[PDB]
Order: sequence, then structure tokens, then C-alpha cells
Amino acid sequence: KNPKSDKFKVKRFHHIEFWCGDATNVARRFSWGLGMRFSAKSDLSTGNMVHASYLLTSGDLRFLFTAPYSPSLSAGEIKPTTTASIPSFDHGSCRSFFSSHGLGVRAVAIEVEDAESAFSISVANGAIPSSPPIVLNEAVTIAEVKLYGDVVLRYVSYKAEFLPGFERVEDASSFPLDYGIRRLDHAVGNVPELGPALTYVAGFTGFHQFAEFESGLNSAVLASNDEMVLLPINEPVHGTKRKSQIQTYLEHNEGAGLQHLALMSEDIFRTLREMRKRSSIGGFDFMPSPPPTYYQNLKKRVGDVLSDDQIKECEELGILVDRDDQGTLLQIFTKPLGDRPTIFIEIIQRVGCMMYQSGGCGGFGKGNFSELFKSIEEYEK
Amino acid sequence: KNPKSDKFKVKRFHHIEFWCGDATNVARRFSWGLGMRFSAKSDLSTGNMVHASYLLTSGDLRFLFTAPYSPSLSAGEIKPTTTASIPSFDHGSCRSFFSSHGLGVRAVAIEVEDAESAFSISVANGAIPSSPPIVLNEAVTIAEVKLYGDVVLRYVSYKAEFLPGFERVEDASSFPLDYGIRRLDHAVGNVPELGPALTYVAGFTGFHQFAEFESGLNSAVLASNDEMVLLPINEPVHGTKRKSQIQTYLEHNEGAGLQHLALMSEDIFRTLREMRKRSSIGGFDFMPSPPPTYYQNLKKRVGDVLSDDQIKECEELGILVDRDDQGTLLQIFTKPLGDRPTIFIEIIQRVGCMMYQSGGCGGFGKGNFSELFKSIEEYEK
Ligand SMILES: Cc1c(C(=O)C2=C(O)CCCC2=O)ccc2c1c(=O)n(-c1ccccc1)c(=O)n2C
Ligand SMILES: Cc1c(C(=O)C2=C(O)CCCC2=O)ccc2c1c(=O)n(-c1ccccc1)c(=O)n2C
Ligand SMILES: [Co+2]
Ligand SMILES: [Co+2]
Repeated sequence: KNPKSDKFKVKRFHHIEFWCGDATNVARRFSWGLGMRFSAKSDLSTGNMVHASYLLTSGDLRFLFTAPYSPSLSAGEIKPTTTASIPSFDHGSCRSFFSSHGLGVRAVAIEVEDAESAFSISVANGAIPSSPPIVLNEAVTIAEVKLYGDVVLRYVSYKAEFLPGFERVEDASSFPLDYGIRRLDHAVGNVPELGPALTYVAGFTGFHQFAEFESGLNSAVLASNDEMVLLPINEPVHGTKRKSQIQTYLEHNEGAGLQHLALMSEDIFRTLREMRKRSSIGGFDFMPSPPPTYYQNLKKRVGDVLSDDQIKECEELGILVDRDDQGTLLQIFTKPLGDRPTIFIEIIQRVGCMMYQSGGCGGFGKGNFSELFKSIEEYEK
Repeated sequence: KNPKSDKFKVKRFHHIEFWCGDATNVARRFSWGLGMRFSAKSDLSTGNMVHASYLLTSGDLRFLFTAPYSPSLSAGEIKPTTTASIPSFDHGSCRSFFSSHGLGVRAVAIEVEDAESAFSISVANGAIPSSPPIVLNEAVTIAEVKLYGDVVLRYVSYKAEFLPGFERVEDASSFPLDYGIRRLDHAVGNVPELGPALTYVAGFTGFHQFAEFESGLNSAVLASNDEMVLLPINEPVHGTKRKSQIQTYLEHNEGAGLQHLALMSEDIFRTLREMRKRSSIGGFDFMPSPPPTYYQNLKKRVGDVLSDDQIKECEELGILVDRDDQGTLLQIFTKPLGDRPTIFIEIIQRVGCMMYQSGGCGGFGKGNFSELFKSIEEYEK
């Protein structure tokens, strides 16, 4: 059931901003490993004396990487005279975020009809303000509220290319990489307590709980009206045999934050072939693959959706498969993106729920906790 | 003239340590862009709760990338009980270094006969101590003194694989990249005042001035007995037409530090082909190439050392060429390695001075300041 209780008009995920120590090196690594092109920049060469920000794109997916310069370069500036292209940026906040959490997501940005309105309504409904609405070149409005931990939910709205003050990157510096990733499907937070986290965010957005079907977690999913913005949230379950990966996150991340970004591919097989070719030459590594019993067990579960060849292709690439009552999910998880066992990426593709495909078709793979366990025991034979 | 006045026995450059915000992402980028394999690690998976350190190698060149974890992971430790593999590491120092300078070199490490002796003698001769000699697993001794700014000169000596507590990386995670780079030729510091910098370092090492032949700089080179350890130092020259690149460095770096690392290739043509193929897919960009007049002018200067084809190959790759009285130098410079216009890399190959090749054969390319200027004017025709 979907009560369509959004308190302001939400369109789509717009972008994800990483706060880095060196934006250049993270962005170049992510570009190669994920097949995203360099699309826009705001840095010293564009007149920004405050921060370096580089934008990667693949389809509609937008990854922004930002790091502070020396405060000495902009010491004479004040907010009215700032050269920063993202007015919510603050040197002290960025250094404190990164020193506290390491590399990770600072902003989950969604496009809305009116960012000023979304901010006002959100704050009126319990949101903790983080950066007030600011109109950029009379063209774009951006505002931020706290989501969980030091992660903010960023609203962006356009009167009518990324943001004013960003320049389109030189054609020669912009190699057209593409491994098939097309948009952000969902963005997941880890928190110590799921209940209060859910009440707060659903409180100020109006997002409704998205319907699901000892793994170390309890989780729930918040969703916008058309269920295209999906924000799952996890809490640990303690006292378990194997230590909870949610708890390990909170420990190494110094508290709550974004756990994983799930990127939808138009062809998960090609995406995984391309990413795995690059794992040991600068790209991303993947979780260890399930045993062959897991793939033997796929004939019975989804043998009506995937052929034997497509199931064998899943096995070659370590892909996981789960199923709802409305659709099927193909998924795989990377190892952590940086030094700490905190943030990782999920690659996904959804089959079914055609009307356009409805959001969350096939779920989020919680069925794969059971099947991975049974599979491991099966293989132990 | 070489008075061979070293105050302790120095062997070779051993390694360069970068202090990073996220060592994983910098190391993966450098590996792909320079063609260096992952050779050793010390991180959570090896029991190091203090820092993540990853070692890349190409031939004898050793790049170490280190970043701190949350201090909370090791809050119960004391130096006697440390899990750090590099006992000189300090969370506060590393965060302060990186927040002050951004990505750059923390340690220039040289192998010596006896690191304890080199430390004692250095300090007795004016060196500012930074980390006292510490014996690792009764096998390796490491000690550090200040070089310039927040850069240290690290001494390492072995009784008899990188350092104790480092593990050799998994074969599958260690792809055998190699674009022909083989060793560190020289490591260059930028300082506000060359005179005091030279007197200090030559004071405590015994290194002698290495013989040279409005570019924005004055420079001098310090060298060990066999002139295989080469430490050039630059200071700005002010009041010039075009602003001094040494001054821009000092401003953006918040003071003195390492300007460039020069990496010797066994085949600079292949190295530059391989690096340029990767510039826009995660690797490194190069300075804009000299005009064709520069290469037309190469026939007269070095036409007895390089064929017409080799000169044309230099022109295809943007390589610079300079000449001593004893040898010839092929060189090219990358754009800055990270966000700030501070540290960059030089690729070089030296021709001549065969006895083994003697160090610094052909110089450091200061002749290319003149030739680049004349070339630009020539081309302006
Ligand atoms: C993160 C994840 C998801 C996932 O995306 C996700 C959502 O989108 C929102 C709902 C909660 C949730 O979990 C699905 C299945 C996973 C995992 C996962 O992390 N692990 C795992 C655990 C410990 C070590 C290695 C892997 C799994 O085993 N399964 C089977
Ligand atoms: C750094 C460099 C070197 C070099 O390696 C080096 C040493 O090893 C030690 C002695 C001093 C020194 O300079 C040689 C020649 C260079 C440059 C250089 O930086 N530039 C440059 C300047 C401004 C913008 C872009 C490039 C040059 O034009 N030349 C021609
Ligand atoms: Co997910
Ligand atoms: Co040089």
C-alpha cells in the first residue's frame, strides 16, 4: 500500500556528493573502475578558491567528488563574496567529516519542484536544518537538512548544466567511458537505532514504508510517492554468532552514515564483465562469489525468468538473484570503496513490474541472506 | 668536483611515502597511471589498527601510501603495544599534514648502513630529530629527521620483505603492471630560502653540491658520495614577469615541501606511450607539449645522440631533451598529481656517462628553460 503522503513534490535522485581528502584521485579512480565520464568541474581553473569539485556521470547517475583547498586561498572571502560553487561547503565541516568518517557520502541529493518550499516544509515537520535555501545565479535553488549522522539530504530545484559555476570539462579530458550504469536505484543508511531514524525522516518528508517480501540487521525502506526515491535504513542486531556488519560499520565510521549506493545497470552482465576486468588495475573488487550450489539452486527459484545460459553467466560473474511477487532482482556488492570497511557499492538490475518499470521491482535482496546461508551449508557437503 | 664528504654510509633511495586521506584510492590511481604493482600491505587485514599503508613497486621504485584510521580503533594502545607497522606514524601529525598540505610526500627514505648511526651523526651535525631510531622485529632500523617543511628524511637499514608487519599482497590482487619505470632518480624540494635550506641539509648529511652545466627559481643539488642520492632544492625568484611557479607552490602547499619526484625509465618512449594512453581514463596528464620548433631545434643540439626517428618520437610524446658535457637527458613533466598545483612527477631517461651509469648524467634540464622560451618565440612567427 502506498498512501502517497509526500509533503512536497519530489522528482528523482539527482546526485551523490563524496567528501574527499583529494577529489582528483578519488574521482579518477571511480571513473576508471565504474566507467563514468568526467562531465563538469569547479576548481581553481574555474575561479573557485574554496573547494575542488569534479562531476562524473553515467546515464543519469551523477557522482560529485569534493575536497577543500587551503583556507588561506579564500581567507579574505565572506559568504556574500564567496567563490565556492556550492555555498553549503565549509572547510571546517569538510575536514571534520573526513577526519571523522574517512571517504564517504556527504550528500544524498534529490531533485524537487521547489527547494525553498521543500526546506521550509521539512523543517516545519521536524527536519534539522543544515544549509538554508540559496539561489544560484537566479537559476538553481539548493538547500540541505540532516538525514542521518553527518549525511545531509540535499534538495535541488531548477527554474528551467549541473550547477552554476561548474564548467563542462574539456572534450580531451573527458573520455567517454561507459560500462552500462544508468541511475541510482537506492541509497542506504546505517544507524544505531532504526526506529527513531525512520520516524525522523518519514516525519519530515512524508515518505512511506515500502513493502518488503539473524542476518545481523533490521531494515526498513522509505519511498517517495512514485517510489523512485528509495532510502533504506539498517540497524544492527547484537548478540549474534557472526558479528553484525552494521555494527562494524558504525564502529569504523565513527557512527551513522551512508552504507551503500545501489547503481542500476541496463546490462548487469556487461557492467560486471567490465568492472571485473579492472578490479586489479585500479578499479573495484567484489565480494567473494557464492558457491556453485547457489547457482545450482537458481534453476528452482528463477528458472522461469533466466535461461540456463543467463544463470551460468550469473555464476561466472558472481551475481546474486532474488525475487519478489512482482519482479526479479539481480545484484552484486563491491568490497569497500576506500580504506575503511564502511561504504560499498551495489550493482543491480531489475526484471519485471512493467506498466516504464515501477520502483523497487523485486525488492532489495533480503531473501539472499537465507539462500546464501543454505548455499554455504549445502556446499560444505 | 666530489669531496665524498658523506658523514655516514648511504646506499640508495629506498622509498617515498605519501600521506593521504584515503590510501586505497590514491594507491589504485597511481598504480594504473604509472604502471606499478601492488607489492605489500599493512592495514586492518594484517592487524594494523592505526594506519592503512599500501606499497607499489616498479623495478626498484617503491611508493608507499598511508592514511590514518579512526583513532578510536587503537585508543587503548600505547607505543610499547602499538599495532602500527611504521612506529613514527601519528594520527594527529598525519591529519595535520594532510589538512595543511593536501596530498603529498611525507618521507624521502634512503637506505643506509646503520640507521641508528645515521640518526645520531645527523642530529650531532644539526639535523632536527623527528622520530628516533626504532628496531623492527630485530631486523630493520628506521629513524627520521626533518628535511624541509613537514617532509622528513627517513633512514632505513637492514641486518640482512619491505618492512616487518607488512604482508606480501595476494597474487590475484597484484596485477603485474609495468610501463618501464625502474628507480627514483631525484627528489626535489621547494623552499622560501635556498641558502639556509642548503646549509642545514648539507650540514647534517655531508652531501656535496652537484655540479650544474628569469625562469622563476634558483636551485642547487645535494648529492651523496656516489651521487646516486640526489636532492635538488628550489627557491622562488620574485618580481618576475610571469609569476614564479615555486612561489605558487609555497602558497598552495602552505609552505615548503617536496616539489617533484623524478622517476627513471628504462625506455622513456614506452613509458610515455603507456602513460598517455591512460591520461584520460584514470592516469596522469602531462604538461602541454613544446611547439614543433623545439623539435626542429633538436637536430642541432643532440642530432649526434638521437636519430631523426627518435627525435620525431620525442615530438610525438612531448618529451624534452637537454645535454650536459658528459651526457644527455630525456625528460617530461606531469600535471600536478592531485587537487593542488603542488607536487608533480617527472619521467626521465639518461644517456651517457658509462663507466654502470654515473648519477645525474646529463643534468636536471635547466637548459630547457632557455630552449623552451626561444622555441615559443620562434613558433610565434
Ligand atoms: C547490503 C545487502 C543488501 C542490500 O542491498 C540492502 C538493501 O538495499 C536495503 C535492505 C537491507 C539490505 O541489506 C541485500 C542483501 C545482502 C546485503 C549484504 O550486505 N550482504 C553481506 C553481509 C555481510 C557481508 C557481505 C555481504 C548480504 O549477504 N546480503 C544478502
Ligand atoms: C621542474 C623542472 C625541471 C627539474 O626537474 C629541476 C630539477 O630536477 C632540479 C633543478 C631545478 C629544476 O627545475 C627542469 C626543467 C623544467 C622544470 C619545470 O618545472 N618547468 C616548468 C615550469 C613552469 C611550468 C611548467 C614547467 C620547466 O619549464 N623546465 C624547463
Ligand atoms: Co541494496
Ligand atoms: Co627534475
